[PDB]
Amino acid sequence: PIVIKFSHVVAEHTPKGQGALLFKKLVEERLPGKVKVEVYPNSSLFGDGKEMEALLLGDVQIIAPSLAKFEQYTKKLQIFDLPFLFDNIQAVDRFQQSPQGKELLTSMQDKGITGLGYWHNGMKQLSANKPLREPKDARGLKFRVQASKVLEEQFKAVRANPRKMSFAEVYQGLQTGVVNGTENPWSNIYSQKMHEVQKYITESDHGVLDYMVITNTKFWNGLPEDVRGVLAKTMDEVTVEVNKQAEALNQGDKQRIVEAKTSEIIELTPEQRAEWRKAMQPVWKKFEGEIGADLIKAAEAANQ
Ligand SMILES: [Zn+2]
Ligand SMILES: [Zn+2]
Ligand SMILES: [Zn+2]
Ligand SMILES: [Zn+2]
Repeated sequence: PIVIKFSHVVAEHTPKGQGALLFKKLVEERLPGKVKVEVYPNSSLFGDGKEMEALLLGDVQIIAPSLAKFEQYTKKLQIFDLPFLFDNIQAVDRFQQSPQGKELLTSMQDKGITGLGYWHNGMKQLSANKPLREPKDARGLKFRVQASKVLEEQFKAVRANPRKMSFAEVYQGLQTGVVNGTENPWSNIYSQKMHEVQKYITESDHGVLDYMVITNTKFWNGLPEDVRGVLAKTMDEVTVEVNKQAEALNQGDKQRIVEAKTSEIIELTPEQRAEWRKAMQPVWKKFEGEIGADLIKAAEAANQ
């Protein structure tokens, strides 16, 4: 049978972990003995920085990186890293589903990459070992970020020192003080045990953590036409399921963090969140040229 390896960096009980397993389940039911899907979670096959290489060499067939990890391949997806760009999940989704959003699935056509869909995880929450209530609280702290120039600028704006690190390394980075804070949707905090090394988590909802499911074009377009049709439809069905349950999964993990009795969750007043927005939101200007001013204008159109 055709072997499709699906490699990723997250735990199994997460939006993407559940999505990859559902794709396996449905594909193997629908194309019995014709296609096998092998899922490799937790960087067990390929980790951050090295999965793109694997995809293009043909060592893996599907990956689903954070939208924040494509700056070396396209400058357009950086739009999803802009702090406080999207007001809510619906806006992010409306942008992703718009004609412009869909065209971004082909933004790496020249690198032999096909975009299969957007998978929603959730908005990011700040964490540290000190209460982060207002921007000045972040001053002098070292924050782990995904490998994104936008996210680096986000923290530089609040006089913090960002450090790019691969996802598998964050827990150890926090425990050893290499970094003392970070940002993550709830499910990535709980599943990587980061609450055990982060005393305070602020419900800031200050940016998006979503994925683009991608494949190798040469591989995908080389599949039998009948097989690809079923795979594409199945992936679309998985995308719907992932997206409908991501918020609920993250809420479950928020509650699991509360029940773990390791951390305190800080809620922000509208005014407090407004302070963070004023401090960080201006970073957009530094990337307008690369992203496209009109693209950013379309993103704002999604907020309504
Ligand atoms: Zn807004
Ligand atoms: Zn999202
Ligand atoms: Zn969500
Ligand atoms: Zn063919």
